[PDB]
Amino acid sequence: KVHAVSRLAHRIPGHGQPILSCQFSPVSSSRLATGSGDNTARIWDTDSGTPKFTLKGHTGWVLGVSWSPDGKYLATCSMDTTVRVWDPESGKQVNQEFRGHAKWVLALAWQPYHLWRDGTARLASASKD
Amino acid sequence: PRNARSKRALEKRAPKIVENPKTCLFLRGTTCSQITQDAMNDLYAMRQVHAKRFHKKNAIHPFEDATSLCFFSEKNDCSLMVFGSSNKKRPHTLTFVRMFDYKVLDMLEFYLDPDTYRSISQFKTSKIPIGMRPMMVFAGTAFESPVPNAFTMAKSMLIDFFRGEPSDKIDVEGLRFVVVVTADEPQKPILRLRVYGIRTKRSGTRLPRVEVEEHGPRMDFRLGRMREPDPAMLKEAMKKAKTPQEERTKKNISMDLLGDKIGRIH
Amino acid sequence: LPVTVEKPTPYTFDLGLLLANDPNPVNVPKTTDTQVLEQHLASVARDGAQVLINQLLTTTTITATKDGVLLTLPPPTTPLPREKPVPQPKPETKWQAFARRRGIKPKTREQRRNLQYNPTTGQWERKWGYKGANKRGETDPIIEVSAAKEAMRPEGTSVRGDKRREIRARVKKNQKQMLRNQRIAAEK
Amino acid sequence: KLVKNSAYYSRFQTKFKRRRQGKTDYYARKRLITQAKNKYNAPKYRLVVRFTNRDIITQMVTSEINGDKIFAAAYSHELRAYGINHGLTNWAAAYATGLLLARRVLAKLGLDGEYTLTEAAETEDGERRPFKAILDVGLARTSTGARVFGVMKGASDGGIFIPHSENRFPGYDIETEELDTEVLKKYIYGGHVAEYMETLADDDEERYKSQFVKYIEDDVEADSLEELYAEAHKQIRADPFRKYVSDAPKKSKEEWKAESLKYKKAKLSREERKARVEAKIKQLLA
Amino acid sequence: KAQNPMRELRIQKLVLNISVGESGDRLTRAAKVLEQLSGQTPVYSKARYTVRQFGIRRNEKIAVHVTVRGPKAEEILERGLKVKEYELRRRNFSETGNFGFGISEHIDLGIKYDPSIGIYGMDFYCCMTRPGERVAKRRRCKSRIGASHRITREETIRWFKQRFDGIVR
Amino acid sequence: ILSVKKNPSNPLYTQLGVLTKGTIIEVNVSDLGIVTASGKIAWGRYAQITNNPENDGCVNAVLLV
RNA sequence: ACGUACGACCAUACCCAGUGGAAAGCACGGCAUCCCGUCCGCUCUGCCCUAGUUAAGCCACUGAGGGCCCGGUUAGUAGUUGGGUCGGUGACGACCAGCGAAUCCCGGGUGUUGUACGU
RNA sequence: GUCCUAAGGGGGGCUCAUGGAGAACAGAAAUCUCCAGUAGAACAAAAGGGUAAAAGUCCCCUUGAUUUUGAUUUUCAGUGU
Repeated sequence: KVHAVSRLAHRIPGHGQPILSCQFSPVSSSRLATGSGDNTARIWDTDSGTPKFTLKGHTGWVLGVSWSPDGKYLATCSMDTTVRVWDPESGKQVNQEFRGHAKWVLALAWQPYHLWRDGTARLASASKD
Repeated sequence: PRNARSKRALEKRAPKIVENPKTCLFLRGTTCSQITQDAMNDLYAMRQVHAKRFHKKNAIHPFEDATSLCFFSEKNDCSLMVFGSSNKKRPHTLTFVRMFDYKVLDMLEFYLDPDTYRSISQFKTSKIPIGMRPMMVFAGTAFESPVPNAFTMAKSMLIDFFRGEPSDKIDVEGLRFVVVVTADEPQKPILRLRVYGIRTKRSGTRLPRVEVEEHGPRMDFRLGRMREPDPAMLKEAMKKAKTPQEERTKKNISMDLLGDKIGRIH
Repeated sequence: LPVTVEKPTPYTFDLGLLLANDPNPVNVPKTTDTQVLEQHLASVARDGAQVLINQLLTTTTITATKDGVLLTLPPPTTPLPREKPVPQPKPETKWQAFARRRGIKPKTREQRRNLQYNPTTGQWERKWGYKGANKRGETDPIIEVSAAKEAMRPEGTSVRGDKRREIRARVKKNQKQMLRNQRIAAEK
Repeated sequence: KLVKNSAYYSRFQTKFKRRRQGKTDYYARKRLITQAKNKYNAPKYRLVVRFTNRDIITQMVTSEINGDKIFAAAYSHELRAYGINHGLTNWAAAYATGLLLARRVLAKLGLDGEYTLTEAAETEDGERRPFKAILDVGLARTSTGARVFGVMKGASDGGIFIPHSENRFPGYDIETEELDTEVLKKYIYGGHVAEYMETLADDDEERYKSQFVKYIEDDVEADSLEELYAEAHKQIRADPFRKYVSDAPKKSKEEWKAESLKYKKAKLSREERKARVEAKIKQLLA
Repeated sequence: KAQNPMRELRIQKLVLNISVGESGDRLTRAAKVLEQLSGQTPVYSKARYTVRQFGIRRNEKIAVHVTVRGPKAEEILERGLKVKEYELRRRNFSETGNFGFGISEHIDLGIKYDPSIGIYGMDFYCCMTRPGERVAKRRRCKSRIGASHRITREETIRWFKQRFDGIVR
Repeated sequence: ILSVKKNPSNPLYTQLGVLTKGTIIEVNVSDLGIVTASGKIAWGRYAQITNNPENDGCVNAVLLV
């Protein structure tokens, strides 16, 4: 049974611009990802209400954050026509940024975990182009 | 009242439409037995928030002169007084004295039964939290006499003592201690004061099953000397003021569910 | 085991004071056995507490808020004496009687504010009090002084205290009037 | 003239015993226990936080007429069960003690036959309410970065509703009215102590060894403090009622009764007092 | 039990006082003397009552003082005893274990003369204590120092003998 | 418009409810969606008239926030 | 039984001095980078719990001088209300009752107790 | 005749009058240090039991000089938002 939230747990600053997307980790509520208009995403430890990681590298507003279904990856899609994959347990970007969208990337969709094949994951990015 | 603090004290002590909770002054005479002092301590523990206690000896006989009681009511803004005494005729006496307009409204003496008195500390149970008002149960045939008597006035004083603070709402967790006063018509009848804690148990029904456990103190009184109020002072004390939020019903004028004022034509 | 008791005469309730009156007699045993005496007393207390909690849970409206589960209690109905007399309207003073006779209306709160707009300085200032308009010029660098007024002025006094003198005179007159009103009200 | 005379001793009025012992501020206590915004006759809880030289004492207290009652208690020496053996009085240990007390309270309440009137009168549109308590710091000074607020922060993170503001947390900037949550995280995970160890190991090696001789002996480096405190938090939230046994001598209660009564000095009786008085009188006569 | 290391006498505080008696430039120069001699900002003291004979009024700053603790207090006390040639009187020592004296010129203590400042005299007062004085000063559980722990006039005179190698007359 | 709070020229003008330039009026702000810190809905606020309605045929106001 | 943290009575607990304290805990203590505050890291605050030490705090016992707290005695007595009920024209003198002291004196004592965690 | 970012409110820290012993001027009376100090000082009222980690005294913040709403209470309204 899920009980109704009735009070503020934590108000955590850190973003210099309005926050555009937020999503919890599928593993537990301890890890939260927020992508904002300050060209960054951030990982928060919500148990203590503290920042944990700051993902930098985008040059546009991070319009979307999306955790992998197993929770081992975090994908951020931004206005700079890029999608970046990050390791949430270390805060480091995995491989390079994804290139090939002409315009703003607006939405992300991970392939379901039971459908992964060829020893890899697939990620669909929908864009303005 | 030059200072704002003294002005605040004067406004607090000023008469109001809705009154403050009454304050009880606990004081003793020159002779006061240890049983009487323990009983006063138990009553103060029952009424910690709205009581003040004196600690010196006062050579006052309340049924002979009450000018010093009126002076103490004036100074301490106390409307109830518990006065302890001891004597050869009356070994352990609690004199419940109620004021009106800083003058004595009525007085009643209680004689303690010493061999059956039990303090709160002699019961090994969980005790009442500070500031919690206990509920009241009055049992027996001595309280519905058609004429106003000592038992009726004792009931009124005990209601005014364990009244606490008024409240239009109460938490269901604040219904865990009960104070029971039992007295029967008849050689002198004995008024028994008991305090119990309340346990609730499942019974297969929505209404819970109430189980009691003794909390203390255990007091047995015999009603003693009696000072009835003056008639005019009694009507002045039983005048009930009207709250400004309590509207006066006007003929053919009402208020609907949206707050609009509605008139009725015939 | 039941949660409802049966007695020849029903209980009465005052849920404003959380009070139950049990008019049935308490058949105290005519023995000296303390534990059975306290057992009978505890049985009477248990019956009273049971019916009181049943009445509270049945005839009062229940509301679950963030504070908790609350029962709404009616206003108290048991008559209890007051500690002080019911307040009465104060006797009318001389000004109040004169205004009632002359139809003088009380000033509005916006009209009686301690604030006014000074045009010459183009600022907002108080009429009275600290730096009020009634003491205008006591701290001014230059004050015009009439020759006849200065000649009639007593030695030692200056123009800088004339406004304070007038305030002291008006305060003394108002104080005498209010003391007269208090004395008349004390006689009444 | 002698100020301390019979009149002075008769007129003298003693204070309260705990005021004489300097342990209770009764002026603040009265407003803590006997003042309420609402008069719904509800019980009130306080989180009492006290600090010693070697321990942190956190208790959950209700106030009754014959004495206070402890609902749950947590101590900083109990963190050795969760893996913290050094710095038991620092701000991070205060946070861990508060978190442990919060988890113990929730586990005792079941928020992690006899039944309540709340469950009896619960309606259809009823939700679980958080457990609420008020902070009792005692005589401690409530400055910015104090460890009583670390205990309160740990308990609030653990799940106890404590009404508070954030202007007394470490890292708060008073002119900008903002809280530096990086500094707050550093203090929670003990980064201030680790920075102290690194600064001492760079500047003054002898003071480093003297202050942290136990850290080097147990091989606890500065960089492991963050993972150690997070790891301890994980076991605190997992098993809040883990039993811990100390290195003190262990005996039963009756054995400790006998051991202390063996070192008690007995009070002499009336016959012994009269014998000593007679001996003193004989010595004065001789 | 007198050989316990926790009963060792030590200097608690040395208080440096200059009472010029008149506010203004003299008081500011005395404050600057106190500042340059100690290393910390001094304290201005106000007159409690009004005395027409001394020419002072209520709430008027007439004196200045500095409290110094640690080895700096020991160094300043050493300079003062060097001025007083390590000779004191038995009247100077109190029964509470504290002592003090006073000098007439700050120049001979080791400060070069500045004509813009002038000449000022000082009062030195040294307070002695044993370890355990936190009991009577701490906010929580403040209590009284025990009778055996109190420092007597003979004890502080003997300590002065064995430490500063001085003489008392 | 809920009420006329203060006409700057005369309290008589304020009582008569004259809508001129600089007049403080009370406006219904339900459509703007203003929520207070306590969660209550603010449905009445103060606005200042910034035009001349007698010359323009309309009342233009600016909220005082 | 001892210790600690919150307490209930608030001197039987207070004022002065001496003696002792196993275990653990308190406490004295050490250092001022960070949080924080002072004339002074004295106080407050942070860090260390390692090392010294029961010297002081704290606890127990003792000792005088005071003070304080109980019970009896005073004593149902002074005193105060009552033609109350008997005489006295009346005022009052006894008696009958109702309320009802204090001083002095004697004897005892110099803290009990709740919750929680430990030794 | 002068001076004041007014009073008030909240929070925090400290303990006062006095006596004893001491400190160049300083000497009954200047300032500073310790000890003892049931308040014997100060602030209000007129205690026959006001206030001591405060109701006293100093710091920080507000100083916005009389807020808004009300179908409710009382009075009034030929100018009844």
